[PDB]
Amino acid sequence: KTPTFGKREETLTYQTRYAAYIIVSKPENNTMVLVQAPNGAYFLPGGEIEGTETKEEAIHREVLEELGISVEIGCYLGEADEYFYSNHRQTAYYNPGYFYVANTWRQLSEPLRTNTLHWVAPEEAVRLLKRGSHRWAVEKWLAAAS
Repeated sequence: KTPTFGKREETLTYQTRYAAYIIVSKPENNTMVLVQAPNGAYFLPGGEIEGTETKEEAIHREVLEELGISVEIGCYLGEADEYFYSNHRQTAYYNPGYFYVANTWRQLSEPLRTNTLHWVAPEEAVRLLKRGSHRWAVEKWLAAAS
């Protein structure tokens, strides 16, 4: 029932790590920002929850590090899960993701800068995003009216 994405390997044992992501949009020109890794993969802003962080605290840390922004976290879109293999970790991960919308945000600094930032149309984000869980979040947000 929980939207689930990613080819999982029946051979490997998956470790669980939780993640939180947020849609950060520029309503005035109908764009939203994506973070593109050095390897070329596009992601929503956010990431794996660390230490004793809440989902929201992980978001606050990530958008500062990646985007140089603060956010006012708004709507909770829901959970979408991702199965993947981390090459650098050499570890298979089960990744419950918790997806949110920023109501508003503020530019505070430059990003803390191996990734590149791309402001794109939401429909273009859907075409660029690496993960089915991320595409799911954008499509849900697109369908969510006032």
